[PDB]
Amino acid sequence: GNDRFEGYCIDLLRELSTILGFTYEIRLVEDGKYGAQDDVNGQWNGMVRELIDHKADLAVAPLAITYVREKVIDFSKPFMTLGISILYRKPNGTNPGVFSF
Amino acid sequence: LIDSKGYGVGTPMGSPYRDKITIAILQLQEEGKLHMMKEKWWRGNGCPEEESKEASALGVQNIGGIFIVLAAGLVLSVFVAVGEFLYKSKKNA
Amino acid sequence: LNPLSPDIWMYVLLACLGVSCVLFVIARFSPYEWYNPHPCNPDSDVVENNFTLLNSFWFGVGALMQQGSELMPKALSTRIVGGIWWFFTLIIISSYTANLAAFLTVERMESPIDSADDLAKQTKIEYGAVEDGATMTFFKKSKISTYDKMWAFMSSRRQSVLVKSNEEGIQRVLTSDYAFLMESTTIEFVTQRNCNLTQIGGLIDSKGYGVGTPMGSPYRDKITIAILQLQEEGKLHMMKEKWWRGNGCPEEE
Amino acid sequence: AFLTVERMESPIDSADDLAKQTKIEYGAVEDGATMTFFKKSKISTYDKMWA
Amino acid sequence: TLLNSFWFGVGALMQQGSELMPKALSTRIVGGIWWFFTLIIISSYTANLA
Ligand SMILES: CCCCCCCC/C=C/CCCCCCCC(=O)O[C@@H](COC(=O)CCCCCCCCCCCCCCC)COP(=O)([O-])OCC[N+](C)(C)C
Ligand SMILES: CCCCCCCC/C=C\CCCCCCCC(=O)O[C@@H](COC(=O)CCCCCCCCCCCCCCC)COP(=O)([O-])OCC[N+](C)(C)C
Ligand SMILES: CCCCCCCC/C=C\CCCCCCCC(=O)O[C@@H](COC(=O)CCCCCCCCCCCCCCC)COP(=O)([O-])OCC[N+](C)(C)C
Ligand SMILES: *[C@@H]1O[C@H](CO)[C@@H](O[C@@H]2O[C@H](CO)[C@@H](O[C@@H]3O[C@H](CO)[C@@H](O)[C@H](O[C@@H]4O[C@H](CO)[C@@H](O)[C@H](O)[C@@H]4O)[C@@H]3O)[C@H](O)[C@H]2NC(C)=O)[C@H](O)[C@H]1NC(C)=O
Ligand SMILES: *[C@@H]1O[C@H](CO)[C@@H](O)[C@H](O)[C@H]1NC(C)=O
Repeated sequence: GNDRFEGYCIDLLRELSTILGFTYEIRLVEDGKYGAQDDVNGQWNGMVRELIDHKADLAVAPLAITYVREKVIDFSKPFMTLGISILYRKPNGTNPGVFSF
Repeated sequence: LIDSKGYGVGTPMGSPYRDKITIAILQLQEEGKLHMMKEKWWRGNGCPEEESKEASALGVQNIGGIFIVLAAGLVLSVFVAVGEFLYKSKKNA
Repeated sequence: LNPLSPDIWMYVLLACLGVSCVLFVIARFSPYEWYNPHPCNPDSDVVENNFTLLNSFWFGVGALMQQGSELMPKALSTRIVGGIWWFFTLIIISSYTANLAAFLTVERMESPIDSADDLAKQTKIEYGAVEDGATMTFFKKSKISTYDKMWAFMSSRRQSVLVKSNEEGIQRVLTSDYAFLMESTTIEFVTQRNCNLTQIGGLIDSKGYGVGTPMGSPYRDKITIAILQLQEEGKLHMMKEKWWRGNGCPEEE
Repeated sequence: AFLTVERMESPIDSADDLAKQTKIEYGAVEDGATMTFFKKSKISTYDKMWA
Repeated sequence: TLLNSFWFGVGALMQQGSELMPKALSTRIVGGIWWFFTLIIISSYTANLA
């Protein structure tokens, strides 16, 4: 109970619970979704819905700071800056074996 | 990098504790708490990149079969060296 | 010495001392490697062998250098050693000539260093920083094993590698082997305007510029919404390519 | 001739070198954050990657 | 002799050898390093001309 969880975001929140005074109550989202505006109704789903409806209080997670999320919830400063990069296989050698001479 | 975005600790709309985490994150970036955590989780296994790095010189992975056929010649010669010494001693009888 | 790796240059010399000793042991223990010095008196008790310890070392070196020697082993127990060492010394030399004919036709100019980790060790190439700027402040307060050793040089070499301006720091790279440390955006401006410089390594720290507002201002939030709008539609990347570029560089060989 | 055609060969280094060769296939998460970026971009390289 | 010592220098440089074949260790080091010298000259002449 509140000891199931471990990772980078858990190590961040413990230091956030140290210098800033609280005792955390980690609670998984029901949807399992980051957050996006559903088109047919405008109703947000995922973590960003619980932040608007005040069911949750913090969202320490891989939650990308973007334009459509900024007008509904408010983020802190970026603790990690990333981008889009190319994942690709390392050059395959020549497969010489050992009798390549 | 192609784009440049960032993760963030989410708060509700107009929350007072957005500002205290804003002060808190920048404190841990200067004293290096996050970089000790980013090296703790995203690392965990030192790879082999220094073993080859394209290997722009011929090594055991490229030429080392000539040492095996060299060693196979010496083992075969000793088996002849035993077998030829016995052929002479049989002639003495 | 480059076309063969330094692992091979030890393994050849260990095989050169190895096969020479094995040819010494077999030839002394073989019954058919026994001659006579001068056959005017064909008797016994003058019967000797030519393979001494110095001569067996000389056959190993003499066959490796394509010059040969004068021992010429007689029995089958020693001609297999002399037969496989001659096949060994072609594949070494015909891979040394072939690889050196691959260096001299295709030249990939490497860099000595690729990161701060490779530059944390070599104190020959000098470090550098802005005197009491934001870069010098970072290495003074850091506790990382690499970055504290980089401060151990600059603390000992103040007024030697510690320049006080960026214009005199780029010039110091332009004179000597200087490895000046500064912010990444200005390096992306200098490298695109100078084709004798480059940015080696990734990023060390990760900070950001920001539109400053007074303490507790309402228009902090509207610019916060505004900047993220221009990042998605790519307004800033069209401006960053407009100012930090401006001259497509070369280099060809 | 083996050791010089292996040495001369260089792989891709950027999206600009990979914007041209349609032999090596592109890829994205289906309607994630990466696919959303190339659909709305107007840069000459990144629009050809969406093509 | 003086002519033979000149002939060992030219004869080993041209990969053809000769017939002197030095005996003691004081002379086989000279004959051992000159043979390593004459490979690196010729295998850099063939490599550069290729
Ligand atoms: C009597 C003395 C024997 C001593 C042996 C003890 C060892 C000392 C040797 C000494 C050899 C002389 C010095 C060279 C050592 C350099 C180091 C080296 O080369 O390591 C190499 C081994 O290659 C070897 O050297 C070991 C081969 C042992 C074979 C033994 C004969 C059996 C063959 C049967 C004859 C049957 C006859 C039937 C046919 C007639 C490493 O190569 P590798 O890692 O193995 O290759 C994997 C490739 N990879 C790296 C890309 C994955
Ligand atoms: C007057 C003469 C008339 C007759 C002439 C013809 C006679 C022919 C007689 C014998 C020749 C051999 C034929 C047998 C078939 C070989 C298969 C084998 O088991 O070899 C094994 C060992 O062998 C090796 O190490 C690889 C080299 C092959 C052997 C040939 C060496 C030539 C030496 C010349 C000597 C002169 C012959 C002198 C003969 C007295 C297989 O090797 P491996 O286990 O796969 O390697 C492991 C590598 N690994 C660790 C990376 C995995
Ligand atoms: C055609 C080729 C194959 C056939 C020939 C094989 C020959 C033998 C096989 C291998 C020996 C050659 C390499 C030595 C071992 C490795 C050490 C090394 O890396 O270099 C060392 C140098 O020191 C030397 O290189 C001196 C040794 C040269 C050979 C001397 C003759 C020995 C042959 C027997 C004659 C004895 C006579 C006995 C009389 C009975 C280290 O210094 P460095 O690294 O250069 O520093 C510069 C740094 N840099 C390079 C990064 C810029
Ligand atoms: C390929 O890469 C080389 C890297 O070193 C590059 O740089 C030249 O290197 C030489 C020696 O390595 C430098 O020669 C001397 O270096 C001392 C430093 O101890 C300098 O004081 C001096 O340079 C002078 O500096 C003056 C400023 O005070 C300046 O006005 C002079 O014109 C002169 O440059 C010595 O000359 C040399 O400076 C390095 N730079 C240059 C530009 O030559 C090689 O140039 C480069 N070659 C090519 C063809 O690209
Ligand atoms: C780079 O430096 C060399 C001298 O080392 C100089 O001749 C050359 O003009 C400089 N600029 C370029 C673009 O090569």
